Amino acid sequence: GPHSMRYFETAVSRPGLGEPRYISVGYVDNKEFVRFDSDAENPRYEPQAPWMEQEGPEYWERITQIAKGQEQWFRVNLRTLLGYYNQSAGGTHTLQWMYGCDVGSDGRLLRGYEQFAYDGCDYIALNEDLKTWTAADMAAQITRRKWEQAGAAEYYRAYLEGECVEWLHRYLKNGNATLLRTDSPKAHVTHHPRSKGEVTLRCWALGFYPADITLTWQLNGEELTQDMELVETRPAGDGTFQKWASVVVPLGKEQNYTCRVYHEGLPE
Amino acid sequence: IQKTPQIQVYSRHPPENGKPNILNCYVTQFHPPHIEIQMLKNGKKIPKVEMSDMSFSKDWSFYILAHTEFTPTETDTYACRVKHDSMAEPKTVYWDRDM
Amino acid sequence: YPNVNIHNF
Repeated sequence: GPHSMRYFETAVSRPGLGEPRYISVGYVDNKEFVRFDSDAENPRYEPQAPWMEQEGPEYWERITQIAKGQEQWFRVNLRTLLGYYNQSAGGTHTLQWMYGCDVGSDGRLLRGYEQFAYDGCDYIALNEDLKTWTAADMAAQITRRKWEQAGAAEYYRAYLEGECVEWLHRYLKNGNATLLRTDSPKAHVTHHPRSKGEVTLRCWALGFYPADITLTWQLNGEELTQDMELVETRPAGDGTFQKWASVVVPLGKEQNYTCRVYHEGLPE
Repeated sequence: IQKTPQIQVYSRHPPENGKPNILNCYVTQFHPPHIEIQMLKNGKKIPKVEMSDMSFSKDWSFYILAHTEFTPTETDTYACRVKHDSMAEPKTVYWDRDM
Repeated sequence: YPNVNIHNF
């Protein structure tokens, strides 16, 4: 059932400390697996998912080395972008990168990710088909025709079918007991000091495993939902979430109004 | 392009004023990843400020979970304040018992 | 397992 690859990496130019902050976060589901930060006293990758401890420390070095070493490119690419985009060096800048192997239900992959963004908007990105690129503008477009010749797609293609998934499958199996969980919404409603006479009443989730839930109100007959509050599913921050969605009601006009909570992690 | 964040202040467990609870400053969808978050009791700084780490999402936007400790009250107002280079002057947002 | 970057900008 169809299943997470990503490395969300960023190096962000410090102006007055001086050297740029780099973080490298691995996501197996929705889930962490590892993070690393140049800033932490001693920079290494640390296991995020506890099952990750059941990983040899050859994996640690073998990998933190790829970080010490990766760190080292971001810097050089930050300055190289400074030129095209004509910026100073006394200012802040952010190169972000995203990649992964688009999992699959049974074992095979379906999608290749390889996108870069410089200073908030997309810079350079690898297409679906893994061979071809898409640049945003002329300077970003210079990275394009060069990379092009040399063979960057090939080198990534290699890796997106390869090392990638082998590994995904690893964490996937050395994962699973922990990736399955889940948390039932612990719900309710609240009447409030509101309106005119128009009580505001709210359906609070408040903290459920894993992010996905939607909750609706019933007149008695209909799902209002053509009508307004809810809230962005927020963390907690123990590792659960909370959502609240609501309506207006006459004063004492209780008459009818219901709500349905949907969280499969839950048979409502 | 640079983003102006969206804040939310909130009871980590429902407030029952006067037993504990956690307060979260949830700051979302901004750029650049330089953010200041001052939580305030009444009117002042708080010390104790746990800032849970930076992840950024698919539109490259950043976000972090800021947060402290409080005995909710009849009395005290607590708030969050986010200095960020996208905003001209700051954002101070209040914890409201209903939201 | 991340992957070496190995070509400049």
